[PDB]
Amino acid sequence: RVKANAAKRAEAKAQGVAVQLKRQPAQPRESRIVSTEGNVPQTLAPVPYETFI
Amino acid sequence: PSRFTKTRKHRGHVSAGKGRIGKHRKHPGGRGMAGGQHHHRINMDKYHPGYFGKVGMRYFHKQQAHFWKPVLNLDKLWTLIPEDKRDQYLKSASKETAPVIDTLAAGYGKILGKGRIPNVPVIVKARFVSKLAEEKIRAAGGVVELIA
Amino acid sequence: VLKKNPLKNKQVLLRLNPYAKVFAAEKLGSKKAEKTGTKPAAVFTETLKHD
Amino acid sequence: SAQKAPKWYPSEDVAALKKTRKAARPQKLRASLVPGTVLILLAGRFRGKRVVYLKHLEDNTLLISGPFKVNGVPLRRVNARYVIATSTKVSVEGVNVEKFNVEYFAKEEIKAERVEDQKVVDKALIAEIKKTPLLKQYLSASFSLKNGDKPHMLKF
Amino acid sequence: GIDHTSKQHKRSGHRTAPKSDNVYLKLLVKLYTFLARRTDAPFNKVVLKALFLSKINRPPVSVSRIARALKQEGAANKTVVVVGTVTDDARIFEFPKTTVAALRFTAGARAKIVKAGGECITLDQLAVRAPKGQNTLILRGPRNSREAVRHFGMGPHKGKAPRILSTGRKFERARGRRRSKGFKV
Amino acid sequence: AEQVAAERAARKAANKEKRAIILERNAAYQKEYETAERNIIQAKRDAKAAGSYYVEAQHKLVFVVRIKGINKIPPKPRKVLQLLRLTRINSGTFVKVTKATLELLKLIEPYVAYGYPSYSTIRQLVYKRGFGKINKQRVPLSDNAIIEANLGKYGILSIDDLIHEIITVGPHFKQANNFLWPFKLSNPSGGWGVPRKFKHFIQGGSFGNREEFINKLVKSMN
RNA sequence: GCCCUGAAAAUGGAUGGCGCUCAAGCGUGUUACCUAUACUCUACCGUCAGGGUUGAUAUGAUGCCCUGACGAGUAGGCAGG
RNA sequence: AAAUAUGUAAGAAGUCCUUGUUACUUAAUUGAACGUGGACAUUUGAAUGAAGAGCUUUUAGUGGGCCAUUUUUGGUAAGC
RNA sequence: GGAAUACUGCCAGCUGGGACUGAGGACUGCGACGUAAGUCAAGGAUGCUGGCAUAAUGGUUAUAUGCCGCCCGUCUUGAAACACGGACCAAGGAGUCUAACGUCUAUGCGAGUGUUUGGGUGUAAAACCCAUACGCGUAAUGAAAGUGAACGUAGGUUGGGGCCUCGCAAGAGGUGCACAAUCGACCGAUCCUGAUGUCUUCGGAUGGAUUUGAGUAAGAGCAUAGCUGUUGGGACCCGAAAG
RNA sequence: GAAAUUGUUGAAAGGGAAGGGCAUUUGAUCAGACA
Ligand SMILES: [Mg+2]
Ligand SMILES: [Mg+2]
Ligand SMILES: [Mg+2]
Ligand SMILES: [Mg+2]
Ligand SMILES: [Mg+2]
Ligand SMILES: [Mg+2]
Ligand SMILES: [Mg+2]
Ligand SMILES: [Mg+2]
Ligand SMILES: [Mg+2]
Ligand SMILES: [Mg+2]
Ligand SMILES: [Mg+2]
Ligand SMILES: [Mg+2]
Ligand SMILES: [Mg+2]
Ligand SMILES: [Mg+2]
Ligand SMILES: [Mg+2]
Ligand SMILES: [Mg+2]
Ligand SMILES: [Mg+2]
Ligand SMILES: [Mg+2]
Ligand SMILES: [Mg+2]
Ligand SMILES: [Mg+2]
Ligand SMILES: [Mg+2]
Ligand SMILES: [Mg+2]
Ligand SMILES: [Mg+2]
Ligand SMILES: [Mg+2]
Ligand SMILES: [Mg+2]
Ligand SMILES: [Mg+2]
Ligand SMILES: [Mg+2]
Ligand SMILES: [Mg+2]
Ligand SMILES: [Mg+2]
Ligand SMILES: [Mg+2]
Ligand SMILES: [Mg+2]
Ligand SMILES: [Mg+2]
Ligand SMILES: [Mg+2]
Ligand SMILES: [Mg+2]
Ligand SMILES: [Mg+2]
Ligand SMILES: [Mg+2]
Ligand SMILES: [Mg+2]
Ligand SMILES: [Mg+2]
Ligand SMILES: [Mg+2]
Ligand SMILES: [Mg+2]
Ligand SMILES: [Mg+2]
Ligand SMILES: [Mg+2]
Ligand SMILES: [Mg+2]
Ligand SMILES: [Mg+2]
Ligand SMILES: [Mg+2]
Ligand SMILES: [Mg+2]
Ligand SMILES: [Mg+2]
Ligand SMILES: [Mg+2]
Ligand SMILES: [Mg+2]
Ligand SMILES: [Mg+2]
Ligand SMILES: [Mg+2]
Ligand SMILES: [Mg+2]
Ligand SMILES: [Mg+2]
Ligand SMILES: [Mg+2]
Ligand SMILES: [Mg+2]
Ligand SMILES: [Mg+2]
Ligand SMILES: [Mg+2]
Ligand SMILES: [Mg+2]
Ligand SMILES: [Mg+2]
Ligand SMILES: [Mg+2]
Ligand SMILES: [Mg+2]
Ligand SMILES: [Mg+2]
Ligand SMILES: [Mg+2]
Ligand SMILES: [Mg+2]
Ligand SMILES: [Mg+2]
Ligand SMILES: [Mg+2]
Ligand SMILES: [Mg+2]
Ligand SMILES: [Mg+2]
Ligand SMILES: [Mg+2]
Ligand SMILES: [Mg+2]
Ligand SMILES: [Mg+2]
Repeated sequence: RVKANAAKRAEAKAQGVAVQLKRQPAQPRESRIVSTEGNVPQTLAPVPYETFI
Repeated sequence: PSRFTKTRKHRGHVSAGKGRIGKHRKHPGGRGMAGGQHHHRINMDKYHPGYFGKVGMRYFHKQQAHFWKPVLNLDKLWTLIPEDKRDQYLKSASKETAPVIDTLAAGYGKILGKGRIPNVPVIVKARFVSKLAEEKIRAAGGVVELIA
Repeated sequence: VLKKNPLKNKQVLLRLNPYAKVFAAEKLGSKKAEKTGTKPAAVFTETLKHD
Repeated sequence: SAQKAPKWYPSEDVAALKKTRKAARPQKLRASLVPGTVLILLAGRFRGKRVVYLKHLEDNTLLISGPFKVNGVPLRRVNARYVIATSTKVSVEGVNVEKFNVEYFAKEEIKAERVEDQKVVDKALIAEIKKTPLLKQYLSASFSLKNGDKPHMLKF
Repeated sequence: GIDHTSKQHKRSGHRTAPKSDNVYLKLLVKLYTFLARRTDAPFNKVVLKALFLSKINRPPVSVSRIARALKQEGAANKTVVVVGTVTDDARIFEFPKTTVAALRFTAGARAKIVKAGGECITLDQLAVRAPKGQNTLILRGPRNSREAVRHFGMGPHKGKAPRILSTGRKFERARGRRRSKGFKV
Repeated sequence: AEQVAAERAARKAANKEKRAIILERNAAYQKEYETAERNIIQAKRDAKAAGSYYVEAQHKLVFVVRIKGINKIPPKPRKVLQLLRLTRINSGTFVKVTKATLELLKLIEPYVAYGYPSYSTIRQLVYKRGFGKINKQRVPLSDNAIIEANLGKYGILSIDDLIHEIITVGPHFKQANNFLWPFKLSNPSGGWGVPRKFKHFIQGGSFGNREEFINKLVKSMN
């Protein structure tokens, strides 16, 4: 990570600063839209009691 | 004085600051150095290693005096000259007229060499010298005169 | 010496936050959202009323 | 010495008050209290007497009259909070009253002025009272809670 | 209640006045808190503290240890400050001019210092001369040269001087102290 | 010596500048807020329209309330409780949600109640029981200069700047949120709604993530 | 499932007692309500901490002043009295 | 082959470059270790918290314990 | 097709009733309303009116009434215990003094320190004075014979308050006591090496070593006193069977 | 000339102990502060 950080720091410096290179933890996920083209919700119910034995 | 004393403060508390379980009884350890080799050995090795047993030669009817021999280091030496007298000698450091110092008269038996005396002749009367002590002195241009 | 709540005490409301004057002036607390028509795909309602 | 004198004494200077901020703002009476309204008196010398509200005086009190010759109550002060304000109203629109103020009741038998003032106000009111029938009797009579009366439910 | 996370009502654990009862000291301290409070010079609050120091945490600065300090690079004209007694050292032969400011100069110390054309200054004169302690060199004496710390930390393999009265052989130098008598330390 | 009105001015007027700045800043967030809010509302509709499903971003900010007393708490939760500055009952703090605090929350569910807090309730938190940690000391907010004083380093020079940095979980949330002393609220006014507190919300008790239902509570206790 | 049978001990006696049967019982739901030395706000005492203030021409500088947080306790320690 | 629990790492005591020292070491100024000189600052390298951190001396009482949930041994069992 | 309503949520929308509190004591702040003068609910209660001026309020006390409250001391895991002591009251009634000590602190003097064995002196067991020694300290180390502390600015390195210099400030460099880490040098012990020389076995320079010491490396001590702690003492007080 | 303990006088309470805590009624007693 250090070798890597030194890089994208000089890669950024020689560019126009703007870095952000601390590790941040898992962020919550963003909004998003889920389609139905090809995908209508299948409805499930719970199932009666059985045995097989 | 009693008045500053912690017993004064314990008055009214049942057990005088000595426990209700463990009490203040007469002598639990045993008395004195009892059990140095048993229930008190942990405290004796650590804090007093080397305590038990023997090492060395016995010397019957030794008389300290026989071995009387205060040391003085060149470190001082120049002290034994009274101060006013001192600079009279520090300046005009030379052969032909250099201070005599009877270190025995000062009440020393050996002259050791803890380091550096000015570059100035002294005549040093002593009973004993360390090899270095004497060397250093000669480097100022003095000598050591053995006496008794 | 004695904490005054805004929320109650109108005076210190306005000590903090100057916007409170226009906020209240322009109602805002009761803003009338612009009315739109957009109605949901049959897929949406179908599967809503499915079992 | 019996006792050994403090090493420090308090100042006997009294400080001045912090400049308090407590404006005396005017008291708006409950809407139910309007000049010409009959009042039930909940307390006092004339407790339970039924009486006419006349003017709101500058010391917050209410000016009332009985009228005297109906029920014996003279022009008088009464505290707005010891007073059930009914729903029955007589017009007070011909009753000068503006004469009457706090100074008028400077404590300091009965001043011929008062005895006069009283008759002049009561004549106006009786003129009025006598319009609605049985009002005069109503005013003549004291009020009392009967068995069964539940103040938190009666309309007055 | 509160799940406390730290002992409640703990005293700072630092002195706040001297423990001593000496007016003069109480005065010096009076001066220096005033200086410490109204000068933002860091040199003053350092002193203010040391004035509370117990005699142990006040080992003497020797006049030779002073002459050494002035042999620092660019230090020979600084005025050393010592918040304790200063003592004389027969072992230096050449002592410099300077200006030593202290709580006490021993007879010899002040002697030697002055003989070299120096000046012994009380801490309050040091104040008037140098309110922000301009140009001062604060020296401390050797705290750990005390005879007592010799015995602190006593235990096996720590090599640290028995608490012992009479010494010489026959005095704790056998079993436990050599390889030929049970074991060694 | 001038100053009379002289440097009374150079202050007083300069004070007006700051209210100016604050006024426009607050008017701004208000826009920000509505149009953010409204943008979701129309996102959900626009999707239904299109035969699809708008799944909101998971929440970035939660608000935690210690629900359990002080005793018989096992070490690991008890340490974490401290780490989130919840060391007495009914006090409460904001927590920025990441995996690495999410796991914290996880560990202390049986002792706290928490959910997503509205703008309405972060505002009435800060306005009414908002205190700063200033050389410790726990100073009440109550004037904007108390804030600019310390949170100003970071932008943020008002009680509403505070709130904003908190609800939007800004780039300086660590500093902003820590500045606020753990809120110390009372017991829910009209009770907990449950007969037994120490169960999950789902099981009819009070602890756990009860989501947007945190607000209804936090109010009653504030 | 509830209820009954299965179901035997020694002074008279215990859903805590009275007593309760579309319960004052069993399961389950929904509200309201009662009340801890706990929580919230406030006063006062004390402890610890951070600030301020030797400037006379009046009285404690170990003082005076501002501010914050904290307070269970045997054995035991220390402090001020 | 889990769950719980457990070692280490997450930078200034950092990462590179330039080429001194030795008796060690290499076929070998090869290496090893310790350096000199030079290049890069707080998004200087995850989170949360921190009424601060470190360090020293000395001494009391105590060294019969018992209980709960879970794991668990002996015992038919036990308020063992 | 087009409304209503429920439900959930929001308002820095308005508004009624009731309760507890009124800390502070010139001014000083942040504000609010005014075109303005000014006003205000804005860094903590004021106004107006009445009653008593006394046992009215309040304290104390006895009793009654609601709720609540087992006997202390003790050993104990656990006592109100069907565990011990204690019928009652007064007066006695138990961590002391000493010798030598550890840590800490205050004070005197400081490479020194300690007048009080003694002498001198006296307003007489006081206070005042003092010669010589002595004690502890200023050298360690070896069983001992013995030997005995600078390669160097009394060393290098790393942190280090403070001070110095530059800078408006931030910072940057310079120096760095104490203290801490580390690598070294010095003295003794141990082992090795064994020059110049020599009463031919003395002598032991010199340079070394995973060895070792309560050491050196610009002294910190000595003395008085105190709390706590240690040991011997009848040793906190009372107690055997015994010898 | 204390206390335990006792006699008289006065006041009060007492359905198988008495004493105690918070609170107030009632009786007795009392300090202050008022101008
Ligand atoms: Mg003693
Ligand atoms: Mg005494
Ligand atoms: Mg005493
Ligand atoms: Mg005590
Ligand atoms: Mg005590
Ligand atoms: Mg006592
Ligand atoms: Mg105790
Ligand atoms: Mg003790
Ligand atoms: Mg006992
Ligand atoms: Mg022996
Ligand atoms: Mg020496
Ligand atoms: Mg006003
Ligand atoms: Mg009104
Ligand atoms: Mg009539
Ligand atoms: Mg020494
Ligand atoms: Mg539980
Ligand atoms: Mg947090
Ligand atoms: Mg409510
Ligand atoms: Mg309700
Ligand atoms: Mg309620
Ligand atoms: Mg229940
Ligand atoms: Mg509330
Ligand atoms: Mg049964
Ligand atoms: Mg029942
Ligand atoms: Mg039921
Ligand atoms: Mg109901
Ligand atoms: Mg309470
Ligand atoms: Mg306590
Ligand atoms: Mg405690
Ligand atoms: Mg782990
Ligand atoms: Mg923090
Ligand atoms: Mg801190
Ligand atoms: Mg201990
Ligand atoms: Mg022990
Ligand atoms: Mg035992
Ligand atoms: Mg448990
Ligand atoms: Mg007041
Ligand atoms: Mg007041
Ligand atoms: Mg009276
Ligand atoms: Mg009366
Ligand atoms: Mg009684
Ligand atoms: Mg009971
Ligand atoms: Mg016992
Ligand atoms: Mg037992
Ligand atoms: Mg008992
Ligand atoms: Mg029993
Ligand atoms: Mg017994
Ligand atoms: Mg008995
Ligand atoms: Mg007794
Ligand atoms: Mg007695
Ligand atoms: Mg005599
Ligand atoms: Mg004389
Ligand atoms: Mg003589
Ligand atoms: Mg000696
Ligand atoms: Mg020899
Ligand atoms: Mg020797
Ligand atoms: Mg090196
Ligand atoms: Mg530097
Ligand atoms: Mg350097
Ligand atoms: Mg050696
Ligand atoms: Mg050896
Ligand atoms: Mg020694
Ligand atoms: Mg020694
Ligand atoms: Mg003893
Ligand atoms: Mg006996
Ligand atoms: Mg006997
Ligand atoms: Mg006998
Ligand atoms: Mg025998
Ligand atoms: Mg007699
Ligand atoms: Mg009586
Ligand atoms: Mg009472």
